[PDB]
Amino acid sequence: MLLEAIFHEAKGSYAYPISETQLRVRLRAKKGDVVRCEVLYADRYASPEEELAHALAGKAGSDERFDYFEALLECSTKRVKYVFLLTGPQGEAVYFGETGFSAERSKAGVFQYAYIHRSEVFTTPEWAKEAVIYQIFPERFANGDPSNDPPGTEQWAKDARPRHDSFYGGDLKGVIDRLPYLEELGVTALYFTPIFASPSHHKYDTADYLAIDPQFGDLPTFRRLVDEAHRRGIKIILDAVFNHAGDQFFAFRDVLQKGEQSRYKDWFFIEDFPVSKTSRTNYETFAVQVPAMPKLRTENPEVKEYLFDVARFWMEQGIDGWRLNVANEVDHAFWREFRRLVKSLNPDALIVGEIWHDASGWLMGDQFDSVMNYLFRESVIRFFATGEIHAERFDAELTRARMLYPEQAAQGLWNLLDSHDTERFLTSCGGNEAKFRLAVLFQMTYLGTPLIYYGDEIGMAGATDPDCRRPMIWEEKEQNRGLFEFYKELIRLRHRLASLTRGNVRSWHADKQANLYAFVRTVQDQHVGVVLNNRGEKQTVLLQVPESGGKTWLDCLTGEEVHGKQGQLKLTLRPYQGMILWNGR
Amino acid sequence: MLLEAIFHEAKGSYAYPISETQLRVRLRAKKGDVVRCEVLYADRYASPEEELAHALAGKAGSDERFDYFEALLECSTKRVKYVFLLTGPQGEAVYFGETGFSAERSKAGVFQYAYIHRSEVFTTPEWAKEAVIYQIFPERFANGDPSNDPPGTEQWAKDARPRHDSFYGGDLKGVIDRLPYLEELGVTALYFTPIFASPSHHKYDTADYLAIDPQFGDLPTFRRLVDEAHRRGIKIILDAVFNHAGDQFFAFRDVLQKGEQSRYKDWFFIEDFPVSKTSRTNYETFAVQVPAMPKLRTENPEVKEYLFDVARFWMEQGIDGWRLNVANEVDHAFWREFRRLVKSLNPDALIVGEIWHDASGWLMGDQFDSVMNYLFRESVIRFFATGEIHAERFDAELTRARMLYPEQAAQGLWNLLDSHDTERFLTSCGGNEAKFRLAVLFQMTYLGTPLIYYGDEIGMAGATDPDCRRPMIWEEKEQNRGLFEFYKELIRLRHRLASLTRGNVRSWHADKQANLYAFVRTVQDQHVGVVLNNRGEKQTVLLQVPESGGKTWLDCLTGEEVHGKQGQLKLTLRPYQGMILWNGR
Ligand SMILES: OC[C@H]1O[C@H](O[C@H]2[C@H](O)[C@@H](O)[C@@H](O[C@H]3[C@H](O)[C@@H](O)[C@@H](O[C@H]4[C@H](O)[C@@H](O)[C@@H](O[C@H]5[C@H](O)[C@@H](O)[C@@H](O[C@H]6[C@H](O)[C@@H](O)[C@H](O)O[C@@H]6CO)O[C@@H]5CO)O[C@@H]4CO)O[C@@H]3CO)O[C@@H]2CO)[C@H](O)[C@@H](O)[C@@H]1O
Ligand SMILES: OC[C@H]1O[C@H](O[C@H]2[C@H](O)[C@@H](O)[C@@H](O[C@H]3[C@H](O)[C@@H](O)[C@@H](O[C@H]4[C@H](O)[C@@H](O)[C@@H](O[C@H]5[C@H](O)[C@@H](O)[C@@H](O[C@H]6[C@H](O)[C@@H](O)[C@H](O)O[C@@H]6CO)O[C@@H]5CO)O[C@@H]4CO)O[C@@H]3CO)O[C@@H]2CO)[C@H](O)[C@@H](O)[C@@H]1O
Ligand SMILES: [Ca+2]
Ligand SMILES: [Ca+2]
Repeated sequence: MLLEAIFHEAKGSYAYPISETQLRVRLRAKKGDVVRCEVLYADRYASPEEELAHALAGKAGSDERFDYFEALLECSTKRVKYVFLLTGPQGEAVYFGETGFSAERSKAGVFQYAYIHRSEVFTTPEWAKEAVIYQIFPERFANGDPSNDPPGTEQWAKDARPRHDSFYGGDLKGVIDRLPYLEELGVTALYFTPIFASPSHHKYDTADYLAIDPQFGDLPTFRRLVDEAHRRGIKIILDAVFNHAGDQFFAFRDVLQKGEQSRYKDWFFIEDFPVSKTSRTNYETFAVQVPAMPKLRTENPEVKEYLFDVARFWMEQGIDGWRLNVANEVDHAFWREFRRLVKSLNPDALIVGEIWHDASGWLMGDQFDSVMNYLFRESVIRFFATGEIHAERFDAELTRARMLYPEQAAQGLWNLLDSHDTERFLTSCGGNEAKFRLAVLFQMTYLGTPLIYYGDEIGMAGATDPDCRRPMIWEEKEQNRGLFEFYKELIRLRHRLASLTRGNVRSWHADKQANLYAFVRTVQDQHVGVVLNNRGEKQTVLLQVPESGGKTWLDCLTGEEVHGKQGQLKLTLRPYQGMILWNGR
Repeated sequence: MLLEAIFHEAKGSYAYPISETQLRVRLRAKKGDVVRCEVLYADRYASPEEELAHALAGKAGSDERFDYFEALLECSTKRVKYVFLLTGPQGEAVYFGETGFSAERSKAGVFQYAYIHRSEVFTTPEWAKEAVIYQIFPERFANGDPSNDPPGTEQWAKDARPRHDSFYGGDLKGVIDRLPYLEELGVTALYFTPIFASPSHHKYDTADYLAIDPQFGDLPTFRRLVDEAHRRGIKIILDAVFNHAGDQFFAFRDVLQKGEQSRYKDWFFIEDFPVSKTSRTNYETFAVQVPAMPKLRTENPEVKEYLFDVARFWMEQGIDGWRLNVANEVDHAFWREFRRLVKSLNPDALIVGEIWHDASGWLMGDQFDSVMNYLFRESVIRFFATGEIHAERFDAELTRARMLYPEQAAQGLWNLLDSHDTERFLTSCGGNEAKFRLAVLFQMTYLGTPLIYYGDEIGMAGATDPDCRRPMIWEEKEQNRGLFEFYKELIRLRHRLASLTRGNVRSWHADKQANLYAFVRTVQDQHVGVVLNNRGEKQTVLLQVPESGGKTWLDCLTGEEVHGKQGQLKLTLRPYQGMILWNGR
C-alpha cells in the first residue's frame, strides 16, 4: 500500500463528535489499497495494560483516487486516544497513529481527540433537515400593489428582458397573494434576497437596515407575510448583507460629509480623504470599484454591535433564519458570536452562509449551519447540463465534496441548480427539458436540502444576471404545468420518504460508458435507490441489490414493482429517465 | 507524478497570512516527485482576461515520504485565488487547484483564500521569540524561609528520594534569593508550576485561586519576586489550572455541604448526590478517580467569568504570561475569549498551552501563542537518549513536526527535554553526560524557545514523578559546574546570534551511517550551521557550504576557523561533539 496516500487528522471533518459520547472518524487511502480499516481506541488515561476497544470502519465512499473509511467510536469518558490498523489485499497490515506507520502498534502512536464538549457538538435546526427552500427575488416575483411601484416600471411579460437598472414592481403583497401557489408546490421555506431600504432593484447596497424598502411595502405588511406564510407551514429566511453597506447607509453618508471628522470613519476602509470623486473610489468596496457598496469593518466592535442589533430587530419580527451575503469576507470572530446571539434568541433559527467554494472553514459547528452549495451546482452543471463529465467523474466529485465537511453540515447544504447570479439551469441545459428534469430529480433525492429558484418550476429560462431576474410567469397558459406537477410529485415523495431527508447516502453504481449513475439513501430499515439514466438512449442495467435492503422494490414514480433476482435488479430506463426505488420499509 | 500523494488546503498550516497582504502557502508531494512548484494567483475578482501573478515555491523541507514546497503570495487586495503548477523530473506539467488535477489550468480550478482580516493574522509577543525559560517547581527549588515550611518537611539533600506526598520547604523567598544565580545562567523568564493555595506539594488541586499558598509566601512576597526578577531582565509566567479545581475550592466545598441545594452545582460535573466519599468519586475529575480534582465546567458562563477574574487579578500583579494546565480539555470558546481578554490587558503577555500531542487546533492564531512542545521532546529522546532513531529519521520527525503549525507558532514553541511529569533527561540518557550535552546543544540552537527544567543545568538526575522533583542541589561541590558553564555559553551564544532566535531552519545534512545531523539557521545575511556528531567515535565529514552562506565560517564554541574548499567544509568531530558555525554575518 501507498502510505503517502493515507490521511487522517484528529479534527475538522475527519474527526468530530455526533453526540457527547460518540466520535465519527474518517480515514483516506489510495483506492483499493486498503480492504479492512479498524480502529483500536481507549480513554486517554487508560492504563498501559488495559484492552483497547475495537471499531470497524466501513468504506463510506470512493472518488477517483481514494477510498474513504468511516467508523464510530463510543467514548463514554468523552476523551479518546486511537490508532488505525490497515489491512491490504495481500493481507499486509500496518498501524497508523499520530507518530506514524509501523507494524508494531506502540510505534505508530495514537491520535488523540482531547475532549468532547457538549457545546462543541455540531447541532442544527431539526426542521432544516427536511426543508424545501424557494428563493424569491422580490422585485420580480409578484406585483401585488402597483401603487408602490417605482417610477419607470416596465411591462410584466414573458418576453421581458431585464437591464441592470430595470424595475417591474415586485413587492411583499405580491408574495402574500401567491402563497397558495407556493403552498401547493410544497415549499416549506422562503429565502428572500434583500428587502430593506435600497435604491436598486437587487438592494444589496443597503440604505437602511431597519426599514422594509418602500417599493416592497412596510413593516406591517412584512409581519403579515410572516404570519400568512407560517400558518401555511412556510418559514422565512432573510438575506443579511453584513460584508458591506450601501453608499446611502447613514454611517457612510456621515463619513462622506464629515470625512476625517466623522465618528464613523473607522466603520469602513477609507484609503484617503475626501471620500471620493467618482467610480474611482478611494475606499474598499465589494468586488472591484463598486462605489455603491463600501465594505463594512465588521472587526470594529461598534460595527458588529450595530449589525447584531439589526439582526435582533428582524428576528423579533418572527423570521426563521439568515442567508449571509459574501459570508467569507466577514471575519470568523463575527460569525462565531453571531451564531451564539442568533441561537440564544431562537435555537431553531437557521444560518446559511453564501460562499461559492470549499466552505469547511465555516462549517465545523461554531459558525454556519449550512451554505449555498455551489460545489453541488458545478457538478450538476457538468453532469446534466454541459455533459463535461461522465457518471464516474460525477460520482467522484460528489463523494469528494461530501467528505469535505462533518455530516451535520452535509445533511443540510442548500443544493441549488442556479441563483440570481447565474444563468437559469434550463438555459445551461441548452433548453433541453429532459436533461433539466433529470437534474431536478437528482436535486430532490440527493443528500442535502433543495433550493428552488423562482420560475424554474414553471419553465422560465434566461442568461445570467440580469437576465436570470426576469418577471415571474403567472399566466397559466405560459407556464410549463407538466413540469410544475413533476416538481410537486418529487417534493411530496421527499416529505414522504424518511431516507430522502434524514438518510445517509452511498454510491450504488457509476458507469462512464453508459453514463448511468445511482446512489442509495438509507435510514433505519428504509432504503431508497435512485437510478439516473443520463443518456439520450434507452438502456437496461443489472444492479446488485443494495446492502441490506430487501428483495422487493417499488419505483415510487410509476408504481412499478421490481424484484431481486439472485441478488440483482434488472432495470430498463428510457432516455433521461430516473427511478426512485423504495424497499418498502 | 503520484497525484495521490499531493496535498494542500487553503487554511490551517498550509495557507495562512504572515501580514495583512501576504499569504504563505505550502504544498506537499511524494519526495522526489516534484522538481518545480509554482503558484499562479490573482485577486478573487480579477477578470478572466487579466494575467496571473507568479510565485516560485522553494522546497522548505523533506521528511521520510514527502517534499514540502512553500511560497509567499503578495496579495494587495487581501483576497486571493490560486492554482499550483507542478513540474516532474521529466518535465511533466500538471495544474493543481480546488477542482483537482489537470494538464489544463482552467480544469484544475483554483483554491481560494477568501479574505485576509488583520485581526486573524497570527501575532505573538516579540520578546517570546528570543527567550530562554527556566521552569521552577517551587516546593523543590529553594527554601528561603524555613518558618513557613509544611508539616513533616524532609531533609534537603542530594540523596533525597521524594514520595508522592513529600515536602522539602521550597518557597518564593528562596527563588528571590537565587535570582543572581538564575541571572548568571542567562535565563530570561521563569515558568512556575502552581503557586496558589493548595494542600499538596504540586498544588494542582487549587483551594484558593486568589491567594499565594502560605507555604510559598504571601502577595507582598510575590510582588517583590516579580519586581526583583523584572529588574534582572527576567519575566514571570504562571500556571493556570482552569480545567479542574481542588476539592477545597470554595465552590466545591459549597456543593459538598449543600448538594443539590448548592448554587454552584453546575460549576462541576456531578452525577448524583450526595457528593464524593472516598476514591469512589461520583463527579468528573481530572484523569480517572482523582477526588482532589473536580473538573470545572468552563462552558458555564459563571465559571468562565470567575476564572477570567482570577486571570485579571494576577495580571494586575505584573506577570508576563500563562502556562495552561491540561489546556486541551477546556473548550475552544473559553480559550478564544481568554486570549482577547489577556491581550487587551497586556498585548505582550504570553499564552502557552500544555498539550502533549498535535496542538494545531489551538495554534492557528486565535488561542495560544505556543505550547509545551512534547513532540520535540519525543524526537530528542529517541535520537539523543535511547538511540531508537538515526539522524535521518530525526531530521524527518523534526521537519514533519515543523510543517504541522504556522511559522508564528513554530518560532516560539517551548522546547523541553523533560518536565516535572517525566524522568529527568540525564536519566533518559542512562547517565551519559556526553549524550546529554549534545541534546542540550541541540535544544539551545534549534528553532523554538528552550525550556530548562530546574537542576538539569547542574547535573540532577531522577526517575519520573515524584523522583524528578528532587530538592535542588545548591552545594557547589555536589553541582556539575562544568555543565553549568556549558549551559551559560550556549545561552550567551543564542542571545548573540540573531539567527538562533529569529532565523528560520533548514536541513543541512543527515547521515544514518555516521549518525551525523546538521541544520542551518538563517536570518538576513547571517547563517549559522549546527553540526552534531551523535556517535561515540571521532569522525570527519564533508558538507556542502550552506546555501548562500559565504565561504568563511567560525565555530563559536572553540574559535576554530573553517574555510571550505570547492564549496565544501571538512569537519572532524570528536565523540558526541557539536559545532556552531557562524558565517560571520
Ligand atoms: O459589473 C459589475 C457587476 O454589477 C452587477 O452586479 C451586482 C448584482 O446584480 C447585485 O445583485 C449585487 O450582487 C450580489 C449578489 O446578488 C449576491 O448573491 C452576492 O454575490 C457575490 C458573491 O457573494 C461573491 O462571492 C462573488 O461570487 C464569485 C465567487 O466568490 C467566485 O468563487 C467565482 O465563482 C466561481 C467559483 O469560484 C467556482 O468554484 C465555480 O466552479 O464557478 C464559479 C463561477 O461560475 O466568481 C463569482 C463571481 O464573481 O460575486 C457575487 C456577485 O456577482 O453578493 C453580490 C454583492 O452584494 O451587487 C452586484 C454589484 O453591484 C451586475 O449584475 C453584474 O453582472 C456585474 O458583473
Ligand atoms: O495515582 C496518583 C497519581 O499521582 C501523581 O499525579 C499527580 C501529579 O503528581 C501532580 O503534579 C498533578 O499532575 C498535573 C501535572 O503536573 C500537570 O503538568 C498536568 O499533567 C497532565 C497532562 O496535562 C495530561 O495531558 C496528562 O498527560 C498525558 C498526555 O496527555 C498523553 O499524551 C500521554 O503522554 C505521552 C505523550 O503523548 C508522549 O509525547 C510521551 O512521549 O509519552 C507520554 C506518556 O504516555 O499520557 C500522559 C499521562 O496520562 O496527564 C498529566 C498528569 O500526569 O496536569 C496534572 C493534573 O493537574 O496531579 C496528578 C494527579 O493527582 C503521579 O504523578 C501519577 O503517576 C499517579 O498516578
Ligand atoms: Ca408594486
Ligand atoms: Ca520554606
